[PDB]
Amino acid sequence: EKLNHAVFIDKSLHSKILECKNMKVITPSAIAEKYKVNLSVARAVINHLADKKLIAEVCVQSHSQKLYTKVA
Amino acid sequence: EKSKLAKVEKVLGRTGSRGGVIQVRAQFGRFLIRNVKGPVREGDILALLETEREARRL
Amino acid sequence: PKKRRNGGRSKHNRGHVNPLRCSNCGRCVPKDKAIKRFNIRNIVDTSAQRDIKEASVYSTFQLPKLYIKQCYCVSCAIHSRFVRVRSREQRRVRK
Amino acid sequence: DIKLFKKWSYEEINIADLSLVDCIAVSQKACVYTPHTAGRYQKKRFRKALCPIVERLVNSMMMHGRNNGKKLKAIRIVAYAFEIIHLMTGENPLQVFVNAVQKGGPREDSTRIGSAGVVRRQAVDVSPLRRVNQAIYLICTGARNAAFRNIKSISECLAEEIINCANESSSSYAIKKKDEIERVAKANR
RNA sequence: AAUUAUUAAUCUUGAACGAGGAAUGCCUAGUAAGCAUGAUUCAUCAGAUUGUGCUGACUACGUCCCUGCCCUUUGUACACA
Ligand SMILES: [Mg+2]
Ligand SMILES: [Mg+2]
Repeated sequence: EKLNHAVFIDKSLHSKILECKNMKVITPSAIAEKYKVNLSVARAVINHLADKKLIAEVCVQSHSQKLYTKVA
Repeated sequence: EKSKLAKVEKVLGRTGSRGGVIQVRAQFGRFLIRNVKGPVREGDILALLETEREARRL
Repeated sequence: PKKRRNGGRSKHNRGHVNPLRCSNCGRCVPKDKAIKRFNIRNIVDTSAQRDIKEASVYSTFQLPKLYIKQCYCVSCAIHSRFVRVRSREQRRVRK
Repeated sequence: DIKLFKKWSYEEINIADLSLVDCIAVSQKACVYTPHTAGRYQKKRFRKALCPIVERLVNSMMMHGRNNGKKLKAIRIVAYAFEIIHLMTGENPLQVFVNAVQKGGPREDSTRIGSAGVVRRQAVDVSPLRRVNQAIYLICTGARNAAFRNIKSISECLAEEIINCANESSSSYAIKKKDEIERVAKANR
């Protein structure tokens, strides 16, 4: 029953991880579950997507919870 | 599976070997005598699932 | 010693009295010493009694009673609390 | 003009049960900005029923020894959980939590009574205050055990537990425990 | 007077232990639990005791079922009971 999360992004996986931007709720646990990636990776993609303003903050973030949502 | 509501009118006493049950009298408008688990007061409301049944006196 | 004037039973002016048998344990006890209880009971309790009324023909029904007339020996009787142990002065209190 | 956490109003929420109305308090003195009041609620028998309903929830997240007394941490966990419940299935987060309380407790149970010397597991009824206590307790333990040794954080598990409980779906710890209690009670009386 | 290494400091090594069977303890409010600290012994050594404060729940508002102690009635061939 071992998880085998990937620890980086492949060329094939590169395009697939970006659709996540179009998600109702956005959190590292949900990103890692849908794409089978690490949690350290899931934080890296959120920081990339947030800086270019493709993802909207739902509320004031904490150091332990980092939920987001789609821009609309 | 469906509930029926009754109004408590007075507590009569406590039953059970360890004293963890409460004896009450309730009205829906017929009167019934029922046996309750948990803290109760006069004016409380109980959701009864079985309608035609009672408890013996104390 | 000699803790009872009548000896635990009511026999006078007689030699022998035939025995009966205990309703609970089958023991033999003379008739003048067993404790007799006559009970008039109901077939069912008051809740199941009114269910029989409204499922009945004749529109006015009286359930019959039962008559038993049980008898017991001393040991099988005071273990079931039909009779208790009393103090010295209260032992003389009849009816 | 008072909101909970400065965001949610509870000025149009109702119980719609008529049995738990007097037992759970969203009203004049229970309207608070934040769930931290240093009240004295365990000095009389029924003063527990005047504590604000959300403060009773935060009082239950500090369990299993390791987290005794950490009240501020529990306030944070619940605050972020109420945000998730709003983001998906967009509604008043407190209204959802009220619905969970009304559906998470058993309506009858069974107890041992030696009425005629013979003891049975004869069934009984549950009082409204007992129902409310059970709902709060069953929801917290379900979230707590779901997050032990898991990727999902404590706040995400709590939000998922509350939504499922109010939806009567048998994927919540509360609903399947409630049905196990009532199944036995039905069998016994 | 430091070997059977008093105590501290630095760099390496990196064992059992994935919440514990039959059983069993202490607790009803600023209490349980968690967190530290003063003092005693003291040339040098607290994983102990005795105090002090900080954060701060759930559950009952009862009962004689289990275990003890007390009261009345009753039986005794026990009185080192
Ligand atoms: Mg003769
Ligand atoms: Mg006793």
